[PDB]
Amino acid sequence: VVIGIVNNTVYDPLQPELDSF
Amino acid sequence: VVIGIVNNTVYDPLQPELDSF
Ligand SMILES: *[C@@H]1O[C@H](CO)[C@@H](O[C@@H]2O[C@H](CO)[C@@H](O)[C@H](O)[C@H]2NC(C)=O)[C@H](O)[C@H]1NC(C)=O
Ligand SMILES: *[C@@H]1O[C@H](CO)[C@@H](O[C@@H]2O[C@H](CO)[C@@H](O)[C@H](O)[C@H]2NC(C)=O)[C@H](O)[C@H]1NC(C)=O
Ligand SMILES: *[C@@H]1O[C@H](CO)[C@@H](O)[C@H](O)[C@H]1NC(C)=O
Ligand SMILES: *[C@@H]1O[C@H](CO)[C@@H](O)[C@H](O)[C@H]1NC(C)=O
Repeated sequence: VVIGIVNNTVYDPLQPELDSF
Repeated sequence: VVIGIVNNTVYDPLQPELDSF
């Protein structure tokens, strides 16, 4: 729906702390 | 860089939710 939206990664800070746990 | 900064612990709430799993 958003006119002009762009693709980028969004960093989830939880994911690596689960990955290291 | 901060004039007058003080040392204290900062509680991360996710760390114990991992540690208690
Ligand atoms: C942003 O990402 C989406 C998803 O990868 C891209 O959408 C695809 O575009 C191609 C054509 O270039 C289509 O054949 C695919 O079917 C599309 N995927 C989906 C899920 O619809 C989109 O093109 C990307 N935007 C830019 C500017 O690169
Ligand atoms: C806040 O903590 C830092 C350490 O994290 C203290 O810095 C040390 O200070 C001593 C002298 O008191 C130096 O010999 C060390 O080299 C310092 N450590 C580092 C890593 O630079 C700092 O003094 C503390 N602040 C207060 C007001 O106690
Ligand atoms: C800016 O203009 C281009 C065409 O010149 C258009 O394809 C694009 O969607 C527009 N971007 C935004 C953010 O409106
Ligand atoms: C207040 O003054 C003391 C010295 O009297 C100094 O060490 C400290 O950095 C100062 N704190 C601030 C917030 O300016």
